[PDB]
Amino acid sequence: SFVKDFKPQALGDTNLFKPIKIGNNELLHRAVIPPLTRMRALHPGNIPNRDWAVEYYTQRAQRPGTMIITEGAFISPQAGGYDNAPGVWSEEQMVEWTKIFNAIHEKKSFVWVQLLVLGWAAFPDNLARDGLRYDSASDNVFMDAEQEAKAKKANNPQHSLTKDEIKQYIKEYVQAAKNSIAAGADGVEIHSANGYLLNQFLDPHSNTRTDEYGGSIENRARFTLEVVDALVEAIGHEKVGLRLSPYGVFNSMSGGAETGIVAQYAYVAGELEKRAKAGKRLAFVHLVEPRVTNPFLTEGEGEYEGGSNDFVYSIWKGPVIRAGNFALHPEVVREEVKDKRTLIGYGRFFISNPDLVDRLEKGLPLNKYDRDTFYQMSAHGYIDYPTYEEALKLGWDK
Ligand SMILES: Cc1cc2nc3c(=O)[nH]c(=O)nc-3n(C[C@H](O)[C@H](O)[C@H](O)COP(=O)(O)O)c2cc1C
Ligand SMILES: C=C(C)[C@@H]1CC=C(C)C(=O)C1
Ligand SMILES: [Cl-]
Ligand SMILES: [Mg+2]
Ligand SMILES: [Mg+2]
Ligand code: NA
Ligand code: NA
Repeated sequence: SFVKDFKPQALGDTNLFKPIKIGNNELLHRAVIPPLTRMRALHPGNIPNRDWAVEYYTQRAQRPGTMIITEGAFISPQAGGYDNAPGVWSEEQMVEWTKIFNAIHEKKSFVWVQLLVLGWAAFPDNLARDGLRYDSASDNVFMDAEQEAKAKKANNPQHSLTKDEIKQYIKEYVQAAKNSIAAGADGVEIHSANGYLLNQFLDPHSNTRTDEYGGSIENRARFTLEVVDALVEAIGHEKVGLRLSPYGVFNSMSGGAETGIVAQYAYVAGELEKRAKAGKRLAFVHLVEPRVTNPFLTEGEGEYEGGSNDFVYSIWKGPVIRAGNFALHPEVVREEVKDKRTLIGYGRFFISNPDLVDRLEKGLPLNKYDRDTFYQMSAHGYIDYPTYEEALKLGWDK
């Protein structure tokens, strides 16, 4: 069905439909597919889904010149811990990614691989089964009681990374980025948001370290910036973006309750701008809005009103992708895109609307999404959401 009560607005007369260059890519509009974990990768080996993933991405690439950021992809076994999320470390994985990238490119769209490292969000029992550590910044603060208990039961208690282990992750980020580019991706996005490992370092709740990787703003940002620098060196700043969620509370991050949170993220933005002014500007910064502090909650819930991401624009002078509850709020998008370096990520409604871009341009009804199949091992709720035309034929206008 279409979303009931939604009053669409045609956005074709806004900058959402003005072209913009991101990295090497000439986007034809500024509606971005943000990274969306869908859990269709197959076990063993975290293999992108051999049956459906090409079709899923092909569908969502259908509007020419669309920027697509992939679902988070694990950079190594140790970075993982969900059996049905894909990786980008193995030949068998890259065989499938190559097909996906080729398909997106045939539709004249673009694809950026999100590089994911889970830290304390991983399942410790999966990791123990595979002989892997359960990692985070610290060893004395835990995501939640259930995770702590799972880790203990698995004889895999949460481990605070050594500097050498941080370096090993950086090596893996580098190789994952290389793999991505070699397989044909247009770039990579470093996931430093939503309470995964890099965010666990950024945030003073989760990072209680007293070495150079914690205990101050500069130190908490060090790992994220080392990954940035390593990837810029390896594949070029024009092929690297960074995702941050300053106000996020998902995965037990602090959000606005931490009075130092804006300073922490301002520091990161500043360091990116410093690199940019010195000749190495990242392709983009991707921000999750305080509009959605937890993407597991229905649109409108978990909105933080005590903060704005606008501060980033005073600091970072490059492209900014913003995501969070924009599909149902064209009136907000209309205002935000008046800024000429702002792009809009649409997550949940890109799950349910493969032709979302057409619908945004033309002010069409949106397909209701089905949360229950966000993470399912099925084509259903993955590749069988209809285009607007197909929905009319199904009688959804009624
Ligand atoms: C099912 C689902 C999977 C997601 N997977 C990822 C992910 O892999 N990486 C990431 O950075 N964000 C992920 N997100 C967060 C989204 O990219 C996006 O920021 C969020 O859904 C808010 O935007 P929306 O209101 O347009 O959905 C996910 C969100 C959902 C609902
Ligand atoms: C629905 C979410 C909370 C997403 C699930 C997986 C990843 C990698 C996120 O960044 C958040
Ligand atoms: Cl799992
Ligand atoms: Mg210990
Ligand atoms: Mg159902
Ligand atoms: Na449906
Ligand atoms: Na099938």
